[PDB]
Amino acid sequence: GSHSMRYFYTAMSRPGRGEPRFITVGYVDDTLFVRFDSDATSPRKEPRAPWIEQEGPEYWDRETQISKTNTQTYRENLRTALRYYNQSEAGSHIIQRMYGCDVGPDGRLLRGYDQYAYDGKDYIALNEDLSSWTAADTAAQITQRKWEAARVAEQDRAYLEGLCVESLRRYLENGKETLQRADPPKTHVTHHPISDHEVTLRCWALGFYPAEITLTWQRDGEDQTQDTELVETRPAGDRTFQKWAAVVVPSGEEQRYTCHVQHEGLPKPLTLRWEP
Amino acid sequence: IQRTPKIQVYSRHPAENGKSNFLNCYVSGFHPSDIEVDLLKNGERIEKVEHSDLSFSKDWSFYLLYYTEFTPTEKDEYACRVNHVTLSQPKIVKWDRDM
Amino acid sequence: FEDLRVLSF
Repeated sequence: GSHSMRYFYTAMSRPGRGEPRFITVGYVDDTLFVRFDSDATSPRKEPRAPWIEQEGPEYWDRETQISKTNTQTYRENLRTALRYYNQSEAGSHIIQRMYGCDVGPDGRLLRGYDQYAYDGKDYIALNEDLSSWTAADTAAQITQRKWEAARVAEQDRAYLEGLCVESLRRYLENGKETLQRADPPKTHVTHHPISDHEVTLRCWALGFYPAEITLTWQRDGEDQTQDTELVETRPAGDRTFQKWAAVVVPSGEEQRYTCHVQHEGLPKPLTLRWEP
Repeated sequence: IQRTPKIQVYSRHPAENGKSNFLNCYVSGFHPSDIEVDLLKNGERIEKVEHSDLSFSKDWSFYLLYYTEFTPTEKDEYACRVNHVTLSQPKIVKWDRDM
Repeated sequence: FEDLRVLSF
């Protein structure tokens, strides 16, 4: 199927509690594979998946150096953002970055990203064209002009079309037995009366990977979107995910309802019912 | 602008009384990132609870998984207690094996 | 592999 690689940075100032903390986490799809934390005794990029462990010492040195330099750069970025927003030195602030690439089944680039946020709001983002920027406001326009003069977008485009795609191809192969294995959801429908004349039908999906799934209820074949209670997809802690969808139905009419499940791990989409 | 956490409390596998499992508390959709999460057994804090590496979603909001190994029973009550800058007091969500 | 290029805000 299709895959993503993403790096996520968080830089968080903490006046009175030391210098700003810098963290990087790297993912392939929903699998964490590397982490860096400036608060560690020996700050370094650490492997978090067995398929990256096989990377040699030259990989860890290069990756650690990028993150050590980023710790210093992002502390500067936090001071610049404070100045651009006329803020005092007393409060805690956060810069986030998410960058990386999506590829299709043929390994080719679908799209790239390089997005930044300040205090949970958009700051600046590379457009999908990989050649221009969207600055959220007049503060971020200053960074935009600096990055336009330094031809940052051209450098991002080269990385996103090149090393991003190539390292995702390498990682997907080295980790093919996990990264390229879609685990289908294990499903069941529960029944709970809510009154003498209505019941809850809850359709469960457990043990699936990746997180992407569609769970819907139908009445005679019609979608019940506005009357379905959904929970956000949640991690089980063993790499897999969980989700449920529930509908309130008249007692004695349970057989009119079908739960529909779509997931990459299934040979065919499922159509389920409550089994009394 | 700040976002209050969503909270879900649940088990790794469907609960079976007497069988070893994991008790999870998933906190998500919150901003800023500082958060306090406790797992409770009959109202008391469970010691040595572990958590995932802080991460964030497409909309910039943060998420974490707190977890511990446990053996459910018919009588033992489990819950999660969460505190965050958006909450005036800690929020307790009880574990329901059907949720 | 991360991008090694860096320039501040």
